[PDB]
Amino acid sequence: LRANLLVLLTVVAVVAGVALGLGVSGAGGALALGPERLSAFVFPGELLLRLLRMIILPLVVCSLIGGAASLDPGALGRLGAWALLFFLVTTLLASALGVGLALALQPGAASKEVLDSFLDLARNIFPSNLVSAAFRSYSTTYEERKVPVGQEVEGMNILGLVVFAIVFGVALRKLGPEGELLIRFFNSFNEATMVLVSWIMWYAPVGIMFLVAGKIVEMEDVGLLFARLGKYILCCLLGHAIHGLLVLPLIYFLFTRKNPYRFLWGIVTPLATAFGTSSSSATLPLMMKCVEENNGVAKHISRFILPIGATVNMDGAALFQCVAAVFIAQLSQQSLDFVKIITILVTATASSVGAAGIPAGGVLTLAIILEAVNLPVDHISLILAVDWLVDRSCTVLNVEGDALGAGLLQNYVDRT
Amino acid sequence: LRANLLVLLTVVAVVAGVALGLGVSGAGGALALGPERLSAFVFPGELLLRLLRMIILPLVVCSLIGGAASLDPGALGRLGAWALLFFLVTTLLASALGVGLALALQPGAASKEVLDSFLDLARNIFPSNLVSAAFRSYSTTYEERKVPVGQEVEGMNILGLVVFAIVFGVALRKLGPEGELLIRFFNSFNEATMVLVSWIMWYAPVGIMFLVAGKIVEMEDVGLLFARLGKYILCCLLGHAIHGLLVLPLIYFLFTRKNPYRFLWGIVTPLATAFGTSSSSATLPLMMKCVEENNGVAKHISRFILPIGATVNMDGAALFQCVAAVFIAQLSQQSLDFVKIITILVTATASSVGAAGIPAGGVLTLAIILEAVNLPVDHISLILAVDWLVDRSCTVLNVEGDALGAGLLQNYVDRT
Amino acid sequence: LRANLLVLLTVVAVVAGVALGLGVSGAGGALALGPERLSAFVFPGELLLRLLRMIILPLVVCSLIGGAASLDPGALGRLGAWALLFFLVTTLLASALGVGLALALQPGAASKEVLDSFLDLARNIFPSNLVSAAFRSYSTTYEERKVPVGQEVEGMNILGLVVFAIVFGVALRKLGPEGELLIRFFNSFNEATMVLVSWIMWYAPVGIMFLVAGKIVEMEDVGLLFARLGKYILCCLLGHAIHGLLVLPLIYFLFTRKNPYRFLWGIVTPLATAFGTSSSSATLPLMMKCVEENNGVAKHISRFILPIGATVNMDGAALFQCVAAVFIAQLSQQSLDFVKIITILVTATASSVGAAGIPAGGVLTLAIILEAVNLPVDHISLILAVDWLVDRSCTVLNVEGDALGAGLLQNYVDRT
Amino acid sequence: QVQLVESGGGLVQPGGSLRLSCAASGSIFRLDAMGWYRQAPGKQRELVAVIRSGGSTDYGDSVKGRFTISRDNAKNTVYLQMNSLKPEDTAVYYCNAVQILKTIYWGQGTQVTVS
Amino acid sequence: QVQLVESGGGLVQPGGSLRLSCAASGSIFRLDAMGWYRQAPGKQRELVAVIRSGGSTDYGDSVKGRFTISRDNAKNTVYLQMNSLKPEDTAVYYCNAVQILKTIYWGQGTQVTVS
Amino acid sequence: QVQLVESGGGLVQPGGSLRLSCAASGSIFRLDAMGWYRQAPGKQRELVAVIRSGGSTDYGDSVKGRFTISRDNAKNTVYLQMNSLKPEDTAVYYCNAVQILKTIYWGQGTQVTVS
Ligand SMILES: CC(C)CCC[C@@H](C)[C@H]1CC[C@H]2[C@@H]3CC=C4C[C@@H](OC(=O)CCC(=O)O)CC[C@]4(C)[C@H]3CC[C@]12C
Ligand SMILES: CC(C)CCC[C@@H](C)[C@H]1CC[C@H]2[C@@H]3CC=C4C[C@@H](OC(=O)CCC(=O)O)CC[C@]4(C)[C@H]3CC[C@]12C
Ligand SMILES: CC(C)CCC[C@@H](C)[C@H]1CC[C@H]2[C@@H]3CC=C4C[C@@H](OC(=O)CCC(=O)O)CC[C@]4(C)[C@H]3CC[C@]12C
Ligand code: NA
Ligand code: NA
Ligand code: NA
Ligand code: NA
Ligand code: NA
Ligand code: NA
Ligand code: NA
Ligand code: NA
Ligand code: NA
Repeated sequence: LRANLLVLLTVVAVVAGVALGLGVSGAGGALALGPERLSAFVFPGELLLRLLRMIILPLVVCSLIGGAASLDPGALGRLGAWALLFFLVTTLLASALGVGLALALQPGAASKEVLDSFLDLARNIFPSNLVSAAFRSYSTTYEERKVPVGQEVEGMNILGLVVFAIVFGVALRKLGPEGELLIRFFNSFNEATMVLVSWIMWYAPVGIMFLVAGKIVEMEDVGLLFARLGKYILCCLLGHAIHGLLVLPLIYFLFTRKNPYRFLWGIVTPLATAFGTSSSSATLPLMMKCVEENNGVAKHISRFILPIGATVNMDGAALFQCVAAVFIAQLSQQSLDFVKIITILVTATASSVGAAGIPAGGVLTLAIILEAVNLPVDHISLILAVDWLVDRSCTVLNVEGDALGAGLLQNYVDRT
Repeated sequence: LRANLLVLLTVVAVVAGVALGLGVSGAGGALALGPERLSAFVFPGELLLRLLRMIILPLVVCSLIGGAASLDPGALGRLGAWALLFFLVTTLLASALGVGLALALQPGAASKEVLDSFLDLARNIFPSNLVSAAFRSYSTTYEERKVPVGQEVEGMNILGLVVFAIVFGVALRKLGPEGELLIRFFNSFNEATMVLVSWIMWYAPVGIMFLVAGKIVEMEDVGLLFARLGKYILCCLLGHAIHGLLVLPLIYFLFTRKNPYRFLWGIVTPLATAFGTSSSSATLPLMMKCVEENNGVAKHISRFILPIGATVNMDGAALFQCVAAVFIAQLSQQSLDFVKIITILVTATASSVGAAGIPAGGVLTLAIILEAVNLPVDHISLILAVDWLVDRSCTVLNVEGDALGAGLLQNYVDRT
Repeated sequence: LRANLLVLLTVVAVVAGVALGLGVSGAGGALALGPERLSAFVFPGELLLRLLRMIILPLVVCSLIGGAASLDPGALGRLGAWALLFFLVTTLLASALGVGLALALQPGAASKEVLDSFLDLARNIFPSNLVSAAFRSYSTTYEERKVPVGQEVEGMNILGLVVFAIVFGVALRKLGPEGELLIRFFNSFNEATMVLVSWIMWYAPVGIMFLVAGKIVEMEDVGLLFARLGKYILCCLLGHAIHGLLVLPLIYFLFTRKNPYRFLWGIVTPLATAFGTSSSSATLPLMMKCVEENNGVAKHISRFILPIGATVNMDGAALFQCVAAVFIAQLSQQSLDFVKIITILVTATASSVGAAGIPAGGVLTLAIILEAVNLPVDHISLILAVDWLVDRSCTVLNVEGDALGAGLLQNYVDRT
Repeated sequence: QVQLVESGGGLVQPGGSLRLSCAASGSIFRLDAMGWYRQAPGKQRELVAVIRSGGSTDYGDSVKGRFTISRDNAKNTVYLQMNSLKPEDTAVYYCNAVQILKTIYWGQGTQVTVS
Repeated sequence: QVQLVESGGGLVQPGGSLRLSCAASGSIFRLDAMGWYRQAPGKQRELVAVIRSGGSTDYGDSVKGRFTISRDNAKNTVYLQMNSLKPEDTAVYYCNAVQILKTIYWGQGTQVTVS
Repeated sequence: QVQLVESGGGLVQPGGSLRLSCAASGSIFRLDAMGWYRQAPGKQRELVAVIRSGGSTDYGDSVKGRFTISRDNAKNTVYLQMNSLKPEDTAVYYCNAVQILKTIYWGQGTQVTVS
């Protein structure tokens, strides 16, 4: 129990918050408390949200600069270059599938013109001021002389920061040995930020408990939440079932003309380990062993690709994060236009690359995604109440894609 | 003369500013000049204040990161850890005594609810955006629908920057040899900032003279200023006497059960040197010699603790700074609530550690404190008129505690 | 052709933009398009403007810190110090001549009080917050009780950032070996920014074509624009002729008391090469050879001064940039007061030092100047229409001043 | 964090042999590739050799056949064995160690002169 | 600024001896302590030895009795004398120089292998 | 980027001789000057020697006639030949390479002790 203690504490905090909210609503309520006591009652959760929002800027910028600078063509070769594109394409497909399923099934269900929305998206992709982008983004309103007038409004331009960090990292990659000092600087800043993040995660259970208690106090019919939350789970699992049994096998067959289910039968046992442990790092050795022995993939392919995919290629996490973003948007009565969906997909692909191969590795990336589209982050406490279940299917889908990519590259090598 | 040229020029500047303001007011005045000449008349002082406010941010952030990263447990051992706790506790007690004396005795005397004030304090302690914190702070107002609504208003969040710099420095300390690049980066940025600070101090006499002239012109009863200044000096000296003759001796007796005044009689000559020179660095050699020979403190304690305390333990400076903050608040008719008092104590406890063992070493830290609580900084030129006195009483209190700490540790060594 | 591919592409883009604008104006104009279609039509140029404004900040700050830190007294000696003073003075004189001629001839022609304007300039030279200066600057308006009230308004404080970068670089120069890490950090950040700048320049023709098309669509009389463009060329060429045939020979004669036109006859072939190639770097070898052989300048002077002046001393670029700034101000019906003229001169003197010895090296520095004085940058597409001519006349003036500088210093060596 | 230590450079005669060594010390989560690039005076940097986890290797076109990259799996060190050296091989050689999509470490560079 | 120069280290047989040296050059206002930490593969860094102004010293529990830290007060250099070395002493050793509440300097680290 | 490698220095008897070398490796657009500064314990930085493009040289007043700076134009290296060394010549010596109004490179410093 010492391992995964934080996951247990998050679930216990959710239960305690539910009990606290029900007790406060029963013996009194929000009306009896009044705004004075209500605002102070939810304050620890607000402090948690402020800390999460604070660490977003350095984390995103430094990690993306390092990730872009490290894409050395020689270190990848043709095999790694093709593997990285396969990873990107399948993550994009998983994100699109999650968004589409959550829009079609509506788990959470109970303005600006189109051209102006696209133009605002383009202006935010290329911000005109790096310092302003850390706390503002461009938005267009209309004045009736309806002519559009735009200006910078409050809210961190996460998408612009992501684009700048990637482009700056590509510049550092071009400089190579000349950019070594900046590469070390941003890497060490990222490590210090990660220390801060680990400190924040220890405070997280208290903030989560009070966030849950506040939401339960505000809610009228709590029993309705569990009707939507359960539906949310379905949208996740179904997605994992479609990506893992239809989409990825179809890609493997289309590039290989071989049975993908024989490959999956060769990797069943690492998949069982991935479900049981909810960790990609724990199932990587078994995965390499089974892919080499049962599926006949050369060691120079498996021992290179699978360790990278274990960290980098996370289709399950991306599908879960997109489903969660759409589910929270539906819970909050917010409307998702094409600009917000595009932002969700892009930030989800980057965050799925950045998500960790550990239990509940995708939650902080989900917080980043929600912040990127101005969605309520306090709803995250709802999705981590069932993360012990969704995350294991996520891990299965995360390791299966690595295995199938290795098999595809092995087939290409065998044909050449 | 050349040794204390800057202090002498500061006093000459305040005298010349008084003369210039009296000449301008008596022959004509503000009305004769009008706003078109009053605005340009006081401009050099505004420029000085502008330079100080600009230099505040890098200085605070870099110095606090470096100070926190350097708290290596092995470099301190048990003795240095206990000495540092003693230093912090006594500096807090000095700050609290100064605030309390300046509140009871009011030398300067001629909205938001309590819960919202505390919540705003907690929000500013943990800012949501590091970049925004460099120029903005969270404040709560009320809309009558009294629903509290908060947002970011102008004014640098100094407290949040202090807290972030300390936490980041602790993270760098935890990284150790891995945080070496960042430690060097922030140390060298601090050195460059200190070069700029020295240049600004060289400009300071002109700005101080024009600030004094403007304040004299704007005021009618100049003798009242001298009365309030005398009361402020009395508050500072009384606080120093109480801390040095009652509080610190009581702590020494409580931890040692020996006579603290015999120990103080063992260090009379270094105390006289501290008063005469107004410098803790010039007092340190004779202080170590007297503490070893007259008071029987082992060299491995004195030669370690006293040099550290000569720089980091400044109770007199902290008491003076808190008294000055309350005095300026009373001169400006501002109200000091508990949030402002907490901010004063915290910033003073950090700035006393950050103050220098030189004459007039705590003036820039006082400017930082006033900026932290949104108090007028142009009033500093008034207290600078008497620093040559008050600072000399600070040094005696700055070097006394270091001695009583050493004798407080030696006793433990004698008992173990 | 491949060597000057970018210049050819910019001119081709200007021609294509003229064609697009004329075709759209003939086929209904902006009225047929409507505001939405017009905005979508002009958007690609706005993207280029946003990219330029985004790279402005790191480029200016890092380049100026590095340039200031490198002014080692021993690396320069008396000769280099006098040469740098001569370079600065002649660049200031060229900028003043350009501003004066553009004000007198009015090529582009078809509220705040003076004291408050100067005070705002002084407040922006010394910003009170470094982070705020990245996107805001101080401005004074008046309220009728008219008392001036000031605050920070939108618009990056380029002058304040320039001054801070210079003073920080000078502090690093004083630190010497101790500022090595910061010097390397800012140098490498400048290199990465320059990579981004080259990528933006590769995108630039597409944005320029649409900027030109959007300008042509709005205007009714296109023939008047060509007459204004012709007057701008005449102003630039007249400034170059006056500076290179009257001012510089007068300075040389005053310090030397011999014929400056004999010295210029000694360098006719390098001047012809500078005109033909439009490049100072391609002129430097022949310039050194001709100066040493024909004009009798010692190699220890030529081989030191001329390479430095080939990069840092650009009188023609400064004169052209000031003429262009005043021309664009007159085209936009903006008023240039003394504060804006001072800002133009200072930014131009810095930027001609920062300009490159390549064809069209001064365009980006011109964009920086226009942003510094809040002038429309999109008018640069007009200047780019004729740069292939004007820039060549700039190069002759860029390499002449170096030569007459060296021949000046040699005279002193002959006298001593 | 990784620290790269380079050894084995200097001056050699045409047809001679050199053995460069790049040793990575410290902590890296996942080392994917380790290798050498080189930059001749006035030219862009070019790949010399890579060895990746799993054993795959790659070489620059000019140095194929003569240069051999090998790994000491015990202490996370790479060796570049350069045989039949030619004047065109005079350059600054940088070793690098990569964790793909995480970070890259570059060496300070060793001068190799063949004359 | 302070520059730390490390010397010593390398491969030693069990029961052998080593003498690490960490020299601080440059200007520091008040050097409070100087010492060595070590990090073994897969473990966190642990205190090896420290000597402070005034002469007090501290040692890690594992290395007490065998390791001895001493100071050449003339040049602000410290020496770590390591005797009766065991195979568990194989680690990267970092020297550090500390001015308390001002700044800390870490060395690059020297490998020590006992086998 | 330029990397400066220093060689020479150490302990020398009074009246002895030393030959410091600072070599610049890498790419600089225009090297304008190269030289040595020194800092003695407790004193400020002082110029020792500088050689500039075109051949001009300058020396510190205390070292004129004894120290000689020279350039190997082949490999962009400078040599400081110190003769008749005296105990006042004990300091940390930093080489630097300057492109005027672009950037400056400082060396790490080499200790020179004359006793
Ligand atoms: C919300 C969605 C629609 C945003 C999608 C935008 C990104 C997919 C684009 C925007 C800007 C693009 C970048 C613009 C410039 C470059 C530089 C380019 O580098 C080179 O051409 C040379 C590379 C080298 O030599 O290192 C590589 C692609 C890259 C990083 C691009 C990658 C893709 C980016 C990030
Ligand atoms: C009203 C007053 C109390 C306001 C001032 C608040 C500060 C005194 C608090 C706020 C946040 C605190 C920090 C929150 C987190 C940490 C991390 C914590 O680090 C560890 O637990 C591990 C240390 C390491 O391994 O290096 C050390 C205390 C510290 C710096 C705390 C120090 C005290 C801080 C700065
Ligand atoms: C817009 C027009 C009207 C005025 C432009 C203002 C600048 C030309 C001024 C404003 C502040 C000045 C700086 C203020 C302080 C210093 C530090 C000063 O350094 C020293 O005194 C010591 C130098 C060293 O030891 O390295 C050198 C001049 C300098 C850079 C000044 C250079 C000129 C600056 C940039
Ligand atoms: Na994927
Ligand atoms: Na990931
Ligand atoms: Na995976
Ligand atoms: Na104290
Ligand atoms: Na003290
Ligand atoms: Na202090
Ligand atoms: Na000039
Ligand atoms: Na020139
Ligand atoms: Na230039």
